[PDB]
Amino acid sequence: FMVSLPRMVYPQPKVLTPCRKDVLVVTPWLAPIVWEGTFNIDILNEQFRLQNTTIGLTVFAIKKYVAFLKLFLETAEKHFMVGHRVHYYVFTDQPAAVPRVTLGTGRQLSVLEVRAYKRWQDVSMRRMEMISCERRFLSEVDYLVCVDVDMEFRDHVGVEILTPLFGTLHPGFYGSSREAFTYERRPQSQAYIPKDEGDFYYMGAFFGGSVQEVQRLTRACHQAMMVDQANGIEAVWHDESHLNKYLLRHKPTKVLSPEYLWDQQLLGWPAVLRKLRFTAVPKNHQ
Ligand SMILES: O=c1ccn([C@@H]2O[C@H](COP(=O)(O)OP(=O)(O)O)[C@@H](O)[C@H]2O)c(=O)[nH]1
Ligand SMILES: OC[C@H]1O[C@@H](O)[C@H](O)[C@@H](O)[C@H]1O
Ligand SMILES: [Mn+2]
Repeated sequence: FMVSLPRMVYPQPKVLTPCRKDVLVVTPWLAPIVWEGTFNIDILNEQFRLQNTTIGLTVFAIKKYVAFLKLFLETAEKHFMVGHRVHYYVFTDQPAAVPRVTLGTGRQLSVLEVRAYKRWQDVSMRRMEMISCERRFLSEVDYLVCVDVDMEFRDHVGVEILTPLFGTLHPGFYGSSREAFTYERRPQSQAYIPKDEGDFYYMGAFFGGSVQEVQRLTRACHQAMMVDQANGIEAVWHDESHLNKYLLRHKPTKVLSPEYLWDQQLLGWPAVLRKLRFTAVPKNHQ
């Protein structure tokens, strides 16, 4: 049950004036595409605080990537769901290497030890299995957000992203035609998408939704990756190829713009991005 919003004073939306004329702000299945200037964060904050919303954030920091946790977490504290209840879940093979970061009130961090895999690809790929922790998340949070660690928050990332299921536009492909997307193109893979299908190319580094929908998504991608393994095939972009196949067949209820996943070193700061909110930290491949 949702109680009434209080009286609020804010600018009137006018239907004969668009917030943004330069970009697509709604998908053809009527999911908002979240750009700056499309949302009044004061109204959204009210709606979500009146539900005492709790957001979980998953992050894997395996092997060398524990080095990225300090900046990731400290900048999350400045910009990620400030004012709301947050539970970080840090999955790592080195619990002792997790930095001691000071958290704002209403925020908590759990360290979950997991195995390390040798291959970069398996570390990245086995996140879906590890995420799909099912019973704990259902008891502890309302939404789950699943991100890469080799990142920093530079600006607001808040409850405008929350919805039953979201993906984020990959910053290399938002202006591309579908045939240029790097979907898995071999029909022998479960992640296969033909050249005439596809709405968007979503990046594997930022997706989320309600616990139920995120558990559906990660269970389906883990099952599909097991089928591929049994068939001796590995999708071209690993878990990201399977996330794309899932989101083509189960449309997300919001899509985040590339404000939410950017690389300023490789792509600069185009005018179409009013804010750069969550960005890659430089790293050697290797
Ligand atoms: O040795 C590794 C390799 C990958 N990852 C995790 O897998 C994610 C995706 O890998 P990566 O960031 O290397 O992929 P990229 O963004 O460079 O394509 C990383 O952010 C980490 O969360 C990790 O923890 N240790
Ligand atoms: O083509 C898709 C690829 O694009 C790269 O820019 C990115 O580093 C990879 O992780 C993958 O998303
Ligand atoms: Mn990454």
